[PDB]
Amino acid sequence: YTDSYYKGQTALHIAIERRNMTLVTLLVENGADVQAAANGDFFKGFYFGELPLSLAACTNQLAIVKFLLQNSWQPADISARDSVGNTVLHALVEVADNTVDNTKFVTSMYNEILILGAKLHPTLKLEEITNRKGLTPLALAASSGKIGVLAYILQREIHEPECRHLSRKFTEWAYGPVHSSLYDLSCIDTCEKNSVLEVIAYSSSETPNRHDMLLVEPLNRLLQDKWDRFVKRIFYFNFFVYCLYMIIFTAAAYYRPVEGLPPYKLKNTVGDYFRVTGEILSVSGGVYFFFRGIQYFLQRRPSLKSLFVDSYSEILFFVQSLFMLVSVVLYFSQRKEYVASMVFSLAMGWTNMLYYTRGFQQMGIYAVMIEKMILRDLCRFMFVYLVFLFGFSTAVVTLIESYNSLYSTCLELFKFTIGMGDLEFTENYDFKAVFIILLLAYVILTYILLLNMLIALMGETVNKIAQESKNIWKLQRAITILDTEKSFLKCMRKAFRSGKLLQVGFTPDGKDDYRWCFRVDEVNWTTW
Amino acid sequence: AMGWTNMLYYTRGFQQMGIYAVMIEKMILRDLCRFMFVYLVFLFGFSTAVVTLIESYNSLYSTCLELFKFTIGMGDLEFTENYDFKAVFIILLLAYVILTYILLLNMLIALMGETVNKIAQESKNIWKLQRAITILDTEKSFLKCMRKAFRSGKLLQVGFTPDGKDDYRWCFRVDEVNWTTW
Amino acid sequence: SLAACTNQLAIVKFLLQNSWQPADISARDSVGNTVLHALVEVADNTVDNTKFVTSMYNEILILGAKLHPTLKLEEITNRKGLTPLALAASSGKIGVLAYILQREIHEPECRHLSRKFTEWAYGPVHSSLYDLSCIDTCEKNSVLEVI
Amino acid sequence: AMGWTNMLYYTRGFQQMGIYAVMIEKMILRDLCRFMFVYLVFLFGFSTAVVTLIESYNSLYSTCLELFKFTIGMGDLEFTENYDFKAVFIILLLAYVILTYILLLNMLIALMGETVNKIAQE
Ligand SMILES: NN1C(=O)C(=O)N=NC1=S
Ligand SMILES: NN1C(=O)C(=O)N=NC1=S
Ligand SMILES: NN1C(=O)C(=O)N=NC1=S
Repeated sequence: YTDSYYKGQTALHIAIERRNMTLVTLLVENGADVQAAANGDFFKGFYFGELPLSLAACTNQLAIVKFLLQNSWQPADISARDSVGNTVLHALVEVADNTVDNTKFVTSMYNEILILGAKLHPTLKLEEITNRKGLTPLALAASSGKIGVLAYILQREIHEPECRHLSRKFTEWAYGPVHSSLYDLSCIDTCEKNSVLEVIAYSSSETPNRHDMLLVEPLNRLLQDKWDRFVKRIFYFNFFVYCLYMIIFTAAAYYRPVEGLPPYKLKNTVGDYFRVTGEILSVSGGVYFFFRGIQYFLQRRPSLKSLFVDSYSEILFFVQSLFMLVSVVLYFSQRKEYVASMVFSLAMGWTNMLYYTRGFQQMGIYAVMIEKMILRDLCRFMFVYLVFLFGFSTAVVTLIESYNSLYSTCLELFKFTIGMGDLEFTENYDFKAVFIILLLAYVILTYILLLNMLIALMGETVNKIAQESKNIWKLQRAITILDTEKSFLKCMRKAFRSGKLLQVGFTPDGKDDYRWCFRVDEVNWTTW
Repeated sequence: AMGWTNMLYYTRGFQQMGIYAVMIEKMILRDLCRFMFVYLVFLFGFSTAVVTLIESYNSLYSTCLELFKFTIGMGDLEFTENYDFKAVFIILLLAYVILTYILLLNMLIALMGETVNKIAQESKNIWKLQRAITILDTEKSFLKCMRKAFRSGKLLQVGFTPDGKDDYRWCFRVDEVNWTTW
Repeated sequence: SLAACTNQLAIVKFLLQNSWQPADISARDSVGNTVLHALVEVADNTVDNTKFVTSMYNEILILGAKLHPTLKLEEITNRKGLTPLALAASSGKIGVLAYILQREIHEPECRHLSRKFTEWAYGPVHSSLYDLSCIDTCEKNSVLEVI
Repeated sequence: AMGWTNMLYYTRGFQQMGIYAVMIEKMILRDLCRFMFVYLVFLFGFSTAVVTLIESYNSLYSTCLELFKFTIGMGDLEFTENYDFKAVFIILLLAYVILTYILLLNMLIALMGETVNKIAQE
């Protein structure tokens, strides 16, 4: 019994796996070691925690955990950490897969484990234990997308004495049908190591339900309050600054001189001075955006795949900055091709003006719809339409013989999609029937069918991504809020939440429980 | 040209593009066919009317082309002056435009929207069927002298047949997780 | 077959193992469709009909194994050379196909008629062995080829 | 002209025409407004780009009109020859056409379909 497929597993593990309770006691009373962690590669098969206690807990055998934790024979270490370091709570967070029954099971098992740990060790905060990756169970749930466990923890309410301090949702004055809940923000806004909001907003883009998690009551209200308190003013100021900068860029570029020698001497004139000032401002903004892109690439450390997956705004801004920098280089390199670069950072730049629509609910949802449509439907349609257009342009140009060039024929065929095809644009075909048949078939296939098909696909898509688009907009707002909070450039400390409140003031040690609670009112009209 | 269109046949292997191709097939089969029937009816009727009324554009082919150019949004609306009855020709062109361009094309759009709204899972199933056909064609004809078409190795299902012999079958292994009571 | 397809399982039970005159479960008519082929044909994918045909096929298979443990009844081919699973595939009997491809019987002396066999299932994770006998390549006509 | 538009105000008395007018109001309020915002963004950006690249069409107004003519399906696609960089101007016009005409207009259509599908009783 030395192979890795069933390595480490002992008689106690087999007894726990068989749902047998008397046999487990018979084994334990003999002297069985409950700390013989199973380090087999089969138990990273399925990975339950690599300990008999975690194995019992994750299989819904609460009785076995109850016996092991407080057995009179050999103590069971609730805080035991395996090779990966994931303790019992981390194992429960990992095993859960958001299923309703599994969600209820993990919620109940986590609650019972926490209660028992407090009972044995009232002075120990079990949930604060960190694995080898430095992620707390709440943080681990946030990273892995365990929405059910996240919702339970953020709404963990326990009324029993000696177990209240483990909760986060604490009731307040509730004389009548209106009650205010204090949601604990401990490590939900800033844990100083890694907060829930940071993990959710700065995820790796592969989390199954990164969008939905922010719908959790406390998190959604916290982010909305942050937006409505101070972030709104700063974001609108940034929007205005961007508009001013881009109008400056448009004025400077539009009034560029037509003369040669791209490096133009600064003639003594007020208008020329204004143009030079505008160019300097535009280049400074481009350098700032380039440095912003570099900073975001270095800090967030994208996985080399999230760049094109969930970070388009930063990518577009960085590419516009690259275009500006290449334009400046060509301007100082005696190359008149700088226009070809400059003009690309102008038009594209105005498109990025859609990035400042994240702050407005309707316009942000519109931008999210634009993103999704371009990603899926516009991409598929462009694939198929390019196939058809290249095929029929090649056919026509082979049949045609000034329009014998492939480029001209492709342009003429594309003009049919914008409803401008001549249908008789040439007379060199020499086979009128064949050319006419080709053009007619192309028109019916692409203009009549493919475009209307794109319309229908987009209608069906918007009919099925409404709430998804709203969730993505809220996620974008969360990302912007966190970026402003971490980087603000105004020397302000208004990122703090509702003042510290005396939750209970009677900790298990008798000390005072002070936590950065957040207050949410609500009204209940039934029986109260 | 037709050849490049068949390049859509190699989209069966990609789920999204295969489903798009299946939607294209279904739309062309049903909605594009019905629309072409009705639109050809209308276009032939109104082209015959105009060409009877017109008299270089007195040919049926030229009038049909000019009327079809309205569907691609290029109809002149005054492409001739030989009609000799401006009111009648104008009424004919207006009626054709409202019947076909405004109504029939938007109708094709609405029909296609309703169709895509009701053949999503059907399109996915047809894509999977096409993938199955391609898989079987490759398996039977491979042109590479390979024997990797076999499935998960023979497994001793029980080993105790009613005759007491060994039951060896080419079983295939599928894992799953049950979180209720187990 | 007439009794089996009309949901009169008691009549089949009596006829198959009557003490008076043996009833040939493998009997083939002019078309050659045996009892299982008849059950596959009669079914029309209806929920109640699907349950009826599933139960009747399971009982017929169990009784045939009981009488003739050494005989694979399902392997009998009609005049067209289509097995009951193959016949269901050809005729589009989705319910019967799903039942056969998931026919799981835990009872001893009747396990070898199944196709879905459980494997190591110590906890909440279990792996099923789906039999691919004549599902990928039967050498005569496989389910995938027919579909 | 505006006056004749107010002739829609006397459609309140007819159930079908009144509901049509209400749909017109809601669509103009929400979907037409959002689409105009985004389309003006795109059109101003690409008109500024083209007019910076172009040099009789060097005026901003003429370039904006020529680009807007693509939305009514009348864009020339070769309306000038002063760009001096055919590749860049062609890329700009193509990108604008795909972004606005193909996508944004069809997007407005889809948004309006979804909106009418949800404001019938309203
Ligand atoms: N394009 N072309 C010619 O140039 C010709 O001379 N004869 N046939 C054809 S199709
Ligand atoms: N087309 N046509 C003529 O050519 C004419 O001479 N008088 N009336 C008509 S409509
Ligand atoms: N517009 N323009 C000019 O007028 C010129 O002379 N050289 N390049 C460009 S882009």
